[PDB]
Amino acid sequence: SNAMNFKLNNTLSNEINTLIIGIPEHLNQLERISFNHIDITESLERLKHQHIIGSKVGKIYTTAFDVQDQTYRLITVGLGNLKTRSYQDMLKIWGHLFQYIKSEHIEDTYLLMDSFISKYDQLSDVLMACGIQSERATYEFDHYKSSKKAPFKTNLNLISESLIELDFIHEGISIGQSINLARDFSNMPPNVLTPQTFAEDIVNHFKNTKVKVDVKDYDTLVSEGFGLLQAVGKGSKHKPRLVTITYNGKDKDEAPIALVGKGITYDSGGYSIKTKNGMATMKFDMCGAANVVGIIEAASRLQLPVNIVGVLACAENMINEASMKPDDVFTALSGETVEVMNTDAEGRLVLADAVFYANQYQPSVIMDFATLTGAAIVALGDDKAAAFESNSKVILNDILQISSEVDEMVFELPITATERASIKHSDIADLVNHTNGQGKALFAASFVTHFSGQTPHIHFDIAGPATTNKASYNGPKGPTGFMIPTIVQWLKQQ
Amino acid sequence: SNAMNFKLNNTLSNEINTLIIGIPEHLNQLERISFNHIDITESLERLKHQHIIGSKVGKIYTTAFDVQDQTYRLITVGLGNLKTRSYQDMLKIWGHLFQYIKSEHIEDTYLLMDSFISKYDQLSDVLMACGIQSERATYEFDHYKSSKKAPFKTNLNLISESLIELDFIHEGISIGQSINLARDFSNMPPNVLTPQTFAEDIVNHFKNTKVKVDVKDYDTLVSEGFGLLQAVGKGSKHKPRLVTITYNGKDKDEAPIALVGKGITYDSGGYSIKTKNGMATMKFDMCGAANVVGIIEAASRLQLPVNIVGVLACAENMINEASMKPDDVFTALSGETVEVMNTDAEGRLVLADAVFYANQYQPSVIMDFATLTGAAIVALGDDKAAAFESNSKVILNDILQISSEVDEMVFELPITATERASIKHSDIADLVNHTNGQGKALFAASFVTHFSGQTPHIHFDIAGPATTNKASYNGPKGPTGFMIPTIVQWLKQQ
Amino acid sequence: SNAMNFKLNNTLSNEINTLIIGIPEHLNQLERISFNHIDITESLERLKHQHIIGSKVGKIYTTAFDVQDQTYRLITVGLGNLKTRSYQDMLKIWGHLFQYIKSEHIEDTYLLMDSFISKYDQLSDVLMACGIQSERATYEFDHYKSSKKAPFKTNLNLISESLIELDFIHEGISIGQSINLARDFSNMPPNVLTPQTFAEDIVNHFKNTKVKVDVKDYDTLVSEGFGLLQAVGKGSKHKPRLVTITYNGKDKDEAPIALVGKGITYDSGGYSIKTKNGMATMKFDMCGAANVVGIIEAASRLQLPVNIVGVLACAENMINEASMKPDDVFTALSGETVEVMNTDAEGRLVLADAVFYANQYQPSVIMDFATLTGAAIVALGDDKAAAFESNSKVILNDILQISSEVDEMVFELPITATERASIKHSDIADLVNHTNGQGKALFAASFVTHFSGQTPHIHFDIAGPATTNKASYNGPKGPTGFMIPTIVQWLKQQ
Ligand SMILES: [Cl-]
Ligand SMILES: [Cl-]
Ligand SMILES: [Cl-]
Ligand SMILES: [Cl-]
Ligand SMILES: [Cl-]
Ligand SMILES: [Cl-]
Ligand SMILES: [Cl-]
Ligand SMILES: [Cl-]
Ligand SMILES: [Cl-]
Ligand SMILES: [Cl-]
Ligand SMILES: [Cl-]
Ligand SMILES: [Cl-]
Ligand SMILES: [Cl-]
Ligand SMILES: [Cl-]
Ligand SMILES: [Cl-]
Ligand SMILES: [Cl-]
Ligand SMILES: [Cl-]
Ligand code: NA
Ligand code: NA
Ligand code: NA
Ligand code: NA
Ligand code: NA
Repeated sequence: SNAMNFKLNNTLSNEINTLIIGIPEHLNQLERISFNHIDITESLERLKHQHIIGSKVGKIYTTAFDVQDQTYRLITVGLGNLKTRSYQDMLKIWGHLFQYIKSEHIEDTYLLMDSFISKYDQLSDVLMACGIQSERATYEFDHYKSSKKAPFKTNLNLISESLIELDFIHEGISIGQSINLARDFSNMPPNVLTPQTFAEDIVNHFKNTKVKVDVKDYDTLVSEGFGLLQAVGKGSKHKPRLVTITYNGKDKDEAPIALVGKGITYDSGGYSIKTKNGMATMKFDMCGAANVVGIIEAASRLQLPVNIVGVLACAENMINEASMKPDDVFTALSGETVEVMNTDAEGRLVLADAVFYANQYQPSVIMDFATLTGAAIVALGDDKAAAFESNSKVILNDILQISSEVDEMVFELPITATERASIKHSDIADLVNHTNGQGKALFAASFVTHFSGQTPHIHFDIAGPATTNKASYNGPKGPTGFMIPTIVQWLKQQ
Repeated sequence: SNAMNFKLNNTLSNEINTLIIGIPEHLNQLERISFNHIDITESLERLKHQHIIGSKVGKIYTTAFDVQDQTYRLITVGLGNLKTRSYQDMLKIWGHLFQYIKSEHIEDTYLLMDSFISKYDQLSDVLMACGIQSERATYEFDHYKSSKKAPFKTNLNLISESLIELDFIHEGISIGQSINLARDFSNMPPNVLTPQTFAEDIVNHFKNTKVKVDVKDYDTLVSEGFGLLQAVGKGSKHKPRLVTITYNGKDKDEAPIALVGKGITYDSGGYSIKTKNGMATMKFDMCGAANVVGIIEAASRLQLPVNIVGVLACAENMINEASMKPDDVFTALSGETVEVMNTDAEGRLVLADAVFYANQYQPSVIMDFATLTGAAIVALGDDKAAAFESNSKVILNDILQISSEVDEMVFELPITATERASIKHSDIADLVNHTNGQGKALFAASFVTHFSGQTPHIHFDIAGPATTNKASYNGPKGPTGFMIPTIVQWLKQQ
Repeated sequence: SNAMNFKLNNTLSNEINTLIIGIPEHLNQLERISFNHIDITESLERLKHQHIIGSKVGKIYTTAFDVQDQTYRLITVGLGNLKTRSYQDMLKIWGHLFQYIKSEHIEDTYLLMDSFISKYDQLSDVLMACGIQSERATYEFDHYKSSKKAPFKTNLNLISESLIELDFIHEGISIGQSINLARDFSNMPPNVLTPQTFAEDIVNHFKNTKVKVDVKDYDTLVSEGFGLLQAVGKGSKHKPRLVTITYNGKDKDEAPIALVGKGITYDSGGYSIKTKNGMATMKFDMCGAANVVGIIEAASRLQLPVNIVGVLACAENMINEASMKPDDVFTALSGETVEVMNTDAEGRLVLADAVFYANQYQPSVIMDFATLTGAAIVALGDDKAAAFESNSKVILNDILQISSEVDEMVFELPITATERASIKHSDIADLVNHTNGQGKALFAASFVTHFSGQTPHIHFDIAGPATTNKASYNGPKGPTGFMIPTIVQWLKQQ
């Protein structure tokens, strides 16, 4: 069910006494604002001049507002200069607004949509942002709180002089709810969300949908030779799982798009144990898998004409009497031998088996999503994602463009001859999973992209931007659902 | 069996040729010292003048001493100035004396008690110290040594011109033996003393006494909802236990005094693993529980008119395939959810379940004893205990007074609005068990005292003074039995 | 000059169109609120019911407000429940209000003072908080910014039906300005504020006042035997200074109150060098000296009938060819020899010389203020101060009471026989400045309080609360002026 209830010009009743208007830097840049049958432009101009309301981007102003005999509660959100209003600004505008609406427990209000739409922007971008933020900005994970407040519906009565389509908002809502679905999996405690229960939850979620889900249990995945996934997950009581998700949106026998996700439900580091502060927030080590589920959820609900195969490598990296150790040599699904020198480099191992398995489906492109390396955070900062291409320079360039347009910072790092050679620097095995040298993020990418062969492969290291430690217009602390907006937008263009 | 055998004015035997006298700074401040019927004051004055004997507090002097025809072995212990003789001085005097007696393998000796008693001190304080130190100062844990010497009895023939009651010494002995009982549990190797065997030993010890013992096994803990105790102890082969100890010293119906003890038989830190030097001496992480047992042992043997309920939360904090991890969320006995961010903060977790359980008995006051925080040691040093009050400002003030009178350094640290708020700083659960900020000892206290509600609660962080790395007049290295003297004295006043 | 311009019952001006009212949880608890000649209580009740304004403590609400013809800008600050309104609440109320007024660049406004005063609280407390926060909450240090905005005066036209005395506000302003004076010294860059320039600034500040200032230059220090102050400061190009500040508020010759301040303008740690993050914000290592200056500034401007002598030990702890080293032995002003084992324990060294010098004036009490120990922060947290008494148990108890009443968290830590003995644990000198054992804050206090002899001495370790890393109702990040409110209040009661 939805956080907001969107209604278009159905009725105008005495029950409702709350009004929402967007305020730009220059009011004359909009078509004269009118509520009921009265022009209210000059009264808003006086309130702006008195500094009772303002235009600062995303700032909330409230005031008592008289129109005719009735006194209304006016809610103002600043739009800034309409000429220089970015997509980020739109997210900030809708974000702060819906957050205010929810925290003030407002159940019934008018929304003057014409004050948000300018001559400068296309209708779809404003309504898309409106739809997404109505779910994404108002997200909360209070399921384990004893003092959780009862969920309520906010009725938004949209008033527009020339608007009929409401589909662009409903499109945004389904994307926003897909992001929140990913967030829910990520926020889940590791003692509750194990590889098994994670698989079971995915099955139950897609049970009555067009999306097919296959779960490969522990004794199947070992006998089928998933050696690396076995190695990583064997140290836990809760054994690893492989989840295959298929969505046939165009139904043609056409080569699917492979989306691979790292589903490490908890990472202790294994025998290469993490520090005290290092283990904090390690339930978020499966964000990659969660975000893949979100992308497929969005694609299916939007009924996009695309074929997608999703592969999730789920495991729990734990210490016990028989868990993986440095010096251990395992046989990958590819048949290649891998020497493990660092058990905290577990992500690239499970991705390797998953990528090789994904390539069996003969996809047009493979995209993997993982919270892999600390070095990627050191490289680009906590708020940007690292992207690596292997035989897919063109598809990456499109994604780097799309991401910059949807307020998601993604930047390229290289895979050179150095990294292609150094993954083979083992005295015993075909491959090694760790280097003591620098450029560790590049090494990890080289390791993962090796298993795709010549198939176009993009690796996304989202160790940084997958989570945030600061609340914003995009929602509270925790999982961000990073990449979902970018990939969905890219999928829309296929 | 007792270390010393106290006999009052027993026949002056020719088999005995050893003599003990206390020597003050001024011999004229005492009643003329006489042995047999002979006045020996002047001869002791000459030996003091020749520096053959002296008065320095707790210093042992020995000499050949002629009285009549027979040559005696004279043993002298300094008393210092009798005007300025503290209770600590008395412990130092009796402590060093009985230690010398035991190391010299003396089996039969006279003790001139009149030389130890002055007009300035209370007779009861001297004889109390005498009784305690006869057991406490002479303590040794040589049960795992192959070269352990055979235990022997020292016959102390007390000579006093005007003394009849010997009950104040026997009172001290039973207190001293209670301290040693606590020490025995603490010194026990962790591979021998597990939560199960610890519970079993308590049952067997109180089997034929007025003290009732109930043991709650692992299956009972889980089905009754001891979630936090379960969480801490599940990682060990030796599963947790809850031990309930009841002593009804006065009445069936009068509100008991709750004594809660942390019984972590071994603390590795869990996945938040300790350093090499950090794990050393971690068998002492159950000193709190051991000292509660000691307090109840003393109260019952002294037949004090008080009702006591003792609750011990026993577990072993270990690493395995399914042990607790940072990010884990558990349901406490209170019904509240707790996010675990640091598995080395295990003490406050087991105390939380124990305190809530203790409060079901509707006690007049709850007192918990635990080796909790390193920050408490940083705060007050290794030799002082940290005390925290919650709705019991008055009872604490009495205890702070009593402790300073029985040579036990205990000082107050605060629980403010800051700490009461910060235990709730979790993005997912009702409570969090760890802060990255400072004032960690205050946080831990706030966490523990939360579970008592409005019931008067005093928390004792004895991480420092529960053990000593230096031998002294109070005994050898290891467990000190800290707080036992203070609480017993407080219980005597109810 | 002043940040706010307070005018009481000033002429009704036709140009002022801004109005400030305090809003409680129940409006009927106040005397019926009236502006101009109109009762506005029931119109405010409707706005509160519509959630246009509210009562949440310290929350700002604004709205268009019609009274008669003219439309006013109404500014509302919540007061909460008037029955349970603490002094902290008052600071939060005035703090957030004046911060809003300044950030909104408001130059002329009405203030309905009667809405802030209740039958439940003392009048003097409301106006005191109003005065302090008008300066303290609005503080900014933008002197080194190129884009610093021009300072402006806000005219506050107070409207009260029964109020004449304005002196309680002017009293608060002078206290607030004294806090800001201390903040200015603390915020000053260490390459600008050296011991010399710090001394020069103090001279120039008190030049035309009742306060006398004496500066002891480097040559005078060594020749007069300030050995410890010399030792600490000799490694810098900018040599140490001793600043003596005398204020005779009552009597030509009556025992003064000694206020000693640590004036380390910069602390690198010396040869016991700090880490990278350790040196950050070390210009605040002279907050103690700055706050003493603030206290004396407040006392003199309030013309309090007290005698005060202020002693400031100013130095810069630097590394060079001849700076102090571990193993160095120096002769203190007392004539005692001190072995330096840790050059980062520089504070206790300069305080020692300053305290001994202060005692020459034969004060009734000595109070020192210093950012000394990291262990004090570990003990009580970053937001509380550690207080230690030596022969002044009574005066401390009064200060601990006063502080809790003026929203300043100060708590006692002990100085025991252990600490009194351990400061003498040197193989070579009379004293040692550092222990490798725990309880380091207690050790430091013992070291400092040693030099006062038997004179009543209170030591304040303000390492934590002297600075804040978070903006609040008390002002921006940086120096807090901690202790100034507490000591001034204490001085008012002499
Ligand atoms: Cl505009
Ligand atoms: Cl193999
Ligand atoms: Cl990895
Ligand atoms: Cl296949
Ligand atoms: Cl291959
Ligand atoms: Cl002595
Ligand atoms: Cl004497
Ligand atoms: Cl749960
Ligand atoms: Cl703990
Ligand atoms: Cl019960
Ligand atoms: Cl409770
Ligand atoms: Cl009220
Ligand atoms: Cl409130
Ligand atoms: Cl010298
Ligand atoms: Cl220091
Ligand atoms: Cl002088
Ligand atoms: Cl001295
Ligand atoms: Na490849
Ligand atoms: Na992050
Ligand atoms: Na409590
Ligand atoms: Na003193
Ligand atoms: Na600080």
